[PDB]
Amino acid sequence: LTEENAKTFLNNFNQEAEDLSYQSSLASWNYNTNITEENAQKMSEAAAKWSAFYEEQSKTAQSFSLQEIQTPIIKRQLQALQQSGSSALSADKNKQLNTILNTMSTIYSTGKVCNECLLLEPGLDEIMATSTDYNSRLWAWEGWRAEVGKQLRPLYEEYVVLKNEMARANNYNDYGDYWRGDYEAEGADGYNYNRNQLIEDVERTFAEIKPLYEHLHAYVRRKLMDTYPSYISPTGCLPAHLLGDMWGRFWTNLYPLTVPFAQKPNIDVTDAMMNQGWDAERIFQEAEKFFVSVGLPHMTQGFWANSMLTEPADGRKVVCHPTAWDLGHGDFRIKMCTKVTMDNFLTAHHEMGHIQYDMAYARQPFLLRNGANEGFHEAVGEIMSLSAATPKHLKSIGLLPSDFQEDSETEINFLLKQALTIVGTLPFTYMLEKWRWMVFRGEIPKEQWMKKWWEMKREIVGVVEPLPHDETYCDPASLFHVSNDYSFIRYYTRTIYQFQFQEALCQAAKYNGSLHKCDISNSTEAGQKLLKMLSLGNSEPWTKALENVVGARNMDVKPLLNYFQPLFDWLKEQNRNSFVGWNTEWSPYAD
Amino acid sequence: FNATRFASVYAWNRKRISNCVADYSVLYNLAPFFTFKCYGVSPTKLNDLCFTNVYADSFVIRGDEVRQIAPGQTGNIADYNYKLPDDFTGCVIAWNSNKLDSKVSGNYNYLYRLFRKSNLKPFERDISTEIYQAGNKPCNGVAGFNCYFPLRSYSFRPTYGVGHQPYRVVVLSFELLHAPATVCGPKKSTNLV
Ligand SMILES: *[C@@H]1O[C@H](CO)[C@@H](O)[C@H](O)[C@H]1NC(C)=O
Ligand SMILES: *[C@@H]1O[C@H](CO)[C@@H](O)[C@H](O)[C@H]1NC(C)=O
Ligand SMILES: [Zn+2]
Repeated sequence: LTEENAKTFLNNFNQEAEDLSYQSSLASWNYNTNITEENAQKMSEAAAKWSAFYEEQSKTAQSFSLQEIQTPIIKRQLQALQQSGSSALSADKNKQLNTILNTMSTIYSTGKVCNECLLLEPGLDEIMATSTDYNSRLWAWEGWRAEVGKQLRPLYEEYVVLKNEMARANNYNDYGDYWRGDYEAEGADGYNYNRNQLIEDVERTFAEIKPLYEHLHAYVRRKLMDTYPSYISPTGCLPAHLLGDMWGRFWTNLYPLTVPFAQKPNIDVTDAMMNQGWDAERIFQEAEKFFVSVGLPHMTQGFWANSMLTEPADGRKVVCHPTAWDLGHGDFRIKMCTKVTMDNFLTAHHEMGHIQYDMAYARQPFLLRNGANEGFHEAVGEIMSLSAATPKHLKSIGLLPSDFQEDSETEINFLLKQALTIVGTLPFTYMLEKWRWMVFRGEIPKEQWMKKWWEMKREIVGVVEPLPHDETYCDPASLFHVSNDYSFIRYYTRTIYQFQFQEALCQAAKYNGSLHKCDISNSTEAGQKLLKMLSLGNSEPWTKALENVVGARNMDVKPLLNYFQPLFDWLKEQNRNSFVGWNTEWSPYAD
Repeated sequence: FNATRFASVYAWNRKRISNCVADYSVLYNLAPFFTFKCYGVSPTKLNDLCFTNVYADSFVIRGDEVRQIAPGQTGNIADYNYKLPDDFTGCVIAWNSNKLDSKVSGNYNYLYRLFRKSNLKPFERDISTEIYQAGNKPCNGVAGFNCYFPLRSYSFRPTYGVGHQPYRVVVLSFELLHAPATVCGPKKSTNLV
């Protein structure tokens, strides 16, 4: 049979895929280091050659049988290779699918709505976040919605129709079920995991996430009445433009408005990174010394030679996008606009997690050079910045003396923003995910699109619109991840994954203190607990991955409440004279 | 050491070092020398040992494949490309070779296989290029279902990491068969009184 015959096809595929993927990634990195036509001419042809080679290798793999293979080590690899997608239909479909995606991307990039008027990124949030005027955001919400809604609705409906048509070619129910198929697990009777039952798990997690968010959303409503008396409902919802963002997923600027105690700020290390002689190079040295202290290998010699840490002023076109690029072949490098600020310190500790993750699964072939799912990729970066955010770590670095007096209110106002920047987007994510799960399969027709959208926005998130919108608009398609092909289920799972991994690393180190301030400094036990987790990568599914992390093979909402323990009781003791709930009848436009 | 072209992992050539005096125990020419592990013979006793036949096994492997060249281990190179016997008499010498073999256009000059019908023989030379007939499907020069080409090339790059870099390994394995030795060591202690 083809028991050992499939061992040759995949090893022949990956042998040249490792070569061509690096040829494409090097051109991409060179285009990112300087945006010129000569670099783009080399990047486009490399990307086209790689996309053509992938299809030339996947066109002949469909003839091989899958159910007769016995060794699961290659069954996990072969199921990931047959995911071609647009290879089943003709080229006329792929041409008209891309010629509208490029058109809508160019339209969304050139969004100019006036009647002090700027582009998309220029002056976007600087008016939404910094400006506190009601009339300044009244137009900034309505015009921003109406300039991209009615001009994209006829283009997005045909796109959704094409996405549904693409499901019949690969034997799928809808396009939303295709992104759920990445959380796939096969094996014994206890290792299988269905891709359609994820809605139930998300609902079970949200049913316990809601009691944590109820008091957090009720407390921020009482204090906002000192600025918007005739705009904040007493026992209803809040406006969408009063959330510091056009969508309400990043409540970063709302911290000065919702500060628990304004008599003392949070920790500050920006001034100490200037008078002590700190540069961009010594920060990475201490970060790597903290990473190796748990039992991790050292870095590549070329990581200090080829990585662009300091920003050169010799004529290079800098994009300034902090992201750990995995170029392949074991190459580890970082393209980041590094400075001595704390914002650049958080992302510098975040990218080192991705670097040490990619260093783990470098032994397996290119096909298995990925995570077990879409939630394990960018979840290891946040636990390191969480462990480094403790005041004891900063005191052990050498900036502040050992006589620092850490108070409880400091931890309270730290956890407040740490929750508002992490768990504040969970209802916004769940609402849009349930909306996409309902409208892609065919549960909600096009005749009740916006009505159901607003009903779900009022019920799940608890946000009321200031003016009535009909069903002729296309508001939900105005997001960056909704317009183009971008999955969003990963951000809802990573928030649980990080708090699970942090607690699993803190329990194994025998730390009987606070969980939200637990540190893995000088802990050789958690290092071997994390190496066997990150070493499997895509070879083992998430079921076998979580069993060596915490032991359980299911989503746990217990860490979500066990992390913010001083915050839940604080909000409970501060809401003794407040109404907990929501109203779906109150609206600012109810004249 | 100063060769402009090396062979592959399976098509490596063999040269006999004889009829000349060798300078052993002093061979560090490059800086790193990550691998200088010898088996059975001490590193400081190479000069006072005479030899008659010494073969040089020069092959280019990855970084994670350097540890696989050891008696008693199993991997991807120690079973289908090159493997040392259990009672191996020699030394393994490797260094960093990512400087003079750096080309981003593509490295399709070196070849290596990964499949065979059985295990390797100690000091085996394989240059055949037949189709891998594994199952019960006859192959008559077909590329695809149940028939493939076992020979494939490398993907070396100047930024190949730290544990996967191309390690050009030269095995200094000697043969001793109670033969008249001709390769003598450095003998320089002249002081006349
Ligand atoms: C990218 O563009 C720069 C500027 O012309 C050029 O020096 C460099 O060689 C280019 N890189 C590649 C890979 O073509
Ligand atoms: C590891 O070393 C000591 C342990 O006594 C302490 O400073 C801290 O836990 C760690 N140091 C740093 C710099 O992380
Ligand atoms: Zn995360």
